[PDB]
Amino acid sequence: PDQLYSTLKSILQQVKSHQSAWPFMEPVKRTEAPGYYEVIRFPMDLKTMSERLKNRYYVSKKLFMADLQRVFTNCKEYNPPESEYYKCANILEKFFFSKIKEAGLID
Ligand SMILES: CN1Cc2ccccc2C1=O
Repeated sequence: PDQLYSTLKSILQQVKSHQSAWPFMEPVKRTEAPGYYEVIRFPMDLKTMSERLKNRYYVSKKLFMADLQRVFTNCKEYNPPESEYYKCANILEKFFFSKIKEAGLID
């Protein structure tokens, strides 16, 4: 209940503090990304996730992991594989899986 909240908040904070998190900190701007919102149907970012967390949306580990996973998969679908964004996604995704395992969210 509140142990879930505290674990998620800690995980989410560590992810947001990571050096490769900078591309994901806020919603993608239509302005900077031609045809993003036609192709990416469930956009996600770490600011929206902070809100969802604060709003007590993450009642299960699955809902949290789906959202954060979506951040990475959206990025990898949209961007070229050797783009800096794609590289950041995979670095931070590694970090993400490391932290969820460390906390026994993958039980
Ligand atoms: C994760 N991001 C951030 C961003 C900014 C501009 C264009 C694409 C992206 C993207 O996939």
